[PDB]
Amino acid sequence: NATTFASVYAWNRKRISNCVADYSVIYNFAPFFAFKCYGVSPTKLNDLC
Amino acid sequence: FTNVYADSFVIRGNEVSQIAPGQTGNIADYNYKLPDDFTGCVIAWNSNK
Amino acid sequence: NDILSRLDPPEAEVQIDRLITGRLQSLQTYVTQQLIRAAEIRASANLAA
Repeated sequence: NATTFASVYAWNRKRISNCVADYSVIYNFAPFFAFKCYGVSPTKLNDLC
Repeated sequence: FTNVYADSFVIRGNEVSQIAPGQTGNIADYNYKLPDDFTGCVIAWNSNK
Repeated sequence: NDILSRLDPPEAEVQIDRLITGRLQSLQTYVTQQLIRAAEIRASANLAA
């Protein structure tokens, strides 16, 4: 949640340093449309580093 | 066959594809869960009128 | 173990079973070679007797 982001031609590829986060911060947005994920199933993106 | 179970309900058009197994949607959330084998079938039609 | 923490139980059975087959074929190649190697050992033991 921020101001109006850039278009697809400009990528804000962000390096996230050492920190501690969970899915509660992600969960703040109900209008999630594309919830499809690969690699790890979305029910277990917690308690693994 | 052995025994058939028919279940009828009313959902929206964007929720029709959410009845597919092995995925999560508005219907495949905590509202409804369905077994991954699914020997049965899903048939849906318009009821606009 | 990490595969179990990685993916859902419907999917990745296609990754489990190929690893099952590749290991049981290794067992098959091992015990076939063992039954081969026991044959001349038995013949040599009979000759020694």
